[PDB]
Amino acid sequence: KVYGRCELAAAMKRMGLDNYRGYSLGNWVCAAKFESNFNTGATNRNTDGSTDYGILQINSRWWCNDGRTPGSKNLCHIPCSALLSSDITASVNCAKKIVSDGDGMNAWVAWRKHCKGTDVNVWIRGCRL
Amino acid sequence: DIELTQSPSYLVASPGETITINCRASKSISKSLAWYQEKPGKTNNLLIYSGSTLQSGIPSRFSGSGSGTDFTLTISSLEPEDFAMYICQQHNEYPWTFGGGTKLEIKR
Amino acid sequence: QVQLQQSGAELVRPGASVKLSCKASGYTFISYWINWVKQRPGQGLEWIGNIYPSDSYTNYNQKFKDKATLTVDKSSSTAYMQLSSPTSEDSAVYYCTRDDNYGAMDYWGQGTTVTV
Repeated sequence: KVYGRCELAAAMKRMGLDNYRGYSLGNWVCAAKFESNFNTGATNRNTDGSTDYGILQINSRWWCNDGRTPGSKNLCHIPCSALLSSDITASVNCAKKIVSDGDGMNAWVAWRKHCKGTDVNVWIRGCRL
Repeated sequence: DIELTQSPSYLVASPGETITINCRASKSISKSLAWYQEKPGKTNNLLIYSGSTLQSGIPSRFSGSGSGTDFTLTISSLEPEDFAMYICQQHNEYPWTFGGGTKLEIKR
Repeated sequence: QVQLQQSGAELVRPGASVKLSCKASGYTFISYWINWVKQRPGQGLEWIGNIYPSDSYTNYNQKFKDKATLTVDKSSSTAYMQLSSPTSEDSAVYYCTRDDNYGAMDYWGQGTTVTV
């Protein structure tokens, strides 16, 4: 399922992520855009033999057990397959386990490279949220 | 680049009274301002971050308000040691920019 | 106790290069952005840039990108800043500060006087 940004933003915002751990809404929306380009079905395989799942490319070495990564801690405690639903709920409750661990939104590569230091409010304008 | 005007550059005050510094951005920095205290013989202290949030460990008398262009630092009950340089800094977009500094002198 | 401590004062002949250092401790270095700041008397503070240490991904103020190099040695947790040919103006104090994860700087180094 592909998200229109406002459709994404309102669901992140209804799920309480606007300014959750100091990160305003713009941040969450910009990182989903560069991390999966608003596609909850996105996948990516890194050099560690580990995959990123869905909308907020959550990695399987740590966050979920995918079955295929031998170093898992599966910290949001979910099947990485849940992270690919059409519905962001799990991606968000897990994305919330992530930003609360001492690293902050820098644990999203695309965020630190594409969103850190640009005006992220440009992502929710026009939306009525 | 956001230009922050800080105001005034000099404030003198007497301990027990309240002071207020303003910070003006050249464009709206969406509540992304941070404030610093610089006392001589000391590393730079982050007081407040993102318009209103308190850095951990700082006395409550420190307060910020503002949203796009004007933001303020309110300091009530002046202690003889919180007499220092205060610097605002935008962190909404690159480059990170700073104000000019209010030198805050204890009065006599 | 998070602590950034920089190198000592420098006197440098015009145009000779100088490399400043900032040894980080008290946290896991590669996880925070390091910046470098400068101040001359009368000017306010100016940002040089930052770097993210697990990948040396560097962001430069357009004004400094021609004049300074930000580098890190992951192993020894030292952040570096060099100036390739300092002219008279570059005589200032240079500050390494750690990024709080928001864009504000929560710890600071002592500072380095570079006297060209």
